[PDB]
Amino acid sequence: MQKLIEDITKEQLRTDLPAFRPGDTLRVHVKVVEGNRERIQIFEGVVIKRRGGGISETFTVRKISYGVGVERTFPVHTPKIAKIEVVRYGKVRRAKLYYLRELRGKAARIKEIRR
RNA sequence: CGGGCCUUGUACACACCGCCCGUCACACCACGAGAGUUUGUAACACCCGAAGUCGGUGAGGUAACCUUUUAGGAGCCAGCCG
Ligand SMILES: [Mg+2]
Ligand SMILES: [Mg+2]
Ligand SMILES: [Mg+2]
Repeated sequence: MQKLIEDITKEQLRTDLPAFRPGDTLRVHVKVVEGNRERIQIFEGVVIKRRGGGISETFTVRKISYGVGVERTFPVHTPKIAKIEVVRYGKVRRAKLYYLRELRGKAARIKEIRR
């Protein structure tokens, strides 16, 4: 990729994010604005993908909520995320965990790493 | 044709101008059948699997106790797994 696009966008890259990879469990603290009030909704879930480069990098987290799978895809460097905290590092064998979309319950379990 | 007497059969006794059977028509009621539709009951097979007990683990943590004292150790426990 152009150094020029890299240079224009460098200022908007967040530095405060922890290293995570697909299979890690995050709590993503999302700024939310229902009404005029501002509050933090937490989205806890498995990272199922992380694609793209630089300011365009996104990640997707998946949770089962009330018996329904939910995925939220965020720009890595969105200012709408207050913070990300890694709950547990998973042991997976690939970059994209789309096979989890078809699994529920015990079949959908990811082993932890001592990282 | 009307009547009299004996006898006999009779489901007749308003007493044969008696009684009475089945369809058909009409109304109402209950019931059966009926392409189906719908509601519920008790099971069964498989999938999934909470809580909890129990059994594994426990590289993590750990007032009481043993050895010793800045300690290991025992036992305990979170978590994990069945
Ligand atoms: Mg990548
Ligand atoms: Mg005479
Ligand atoms: Mg009927």
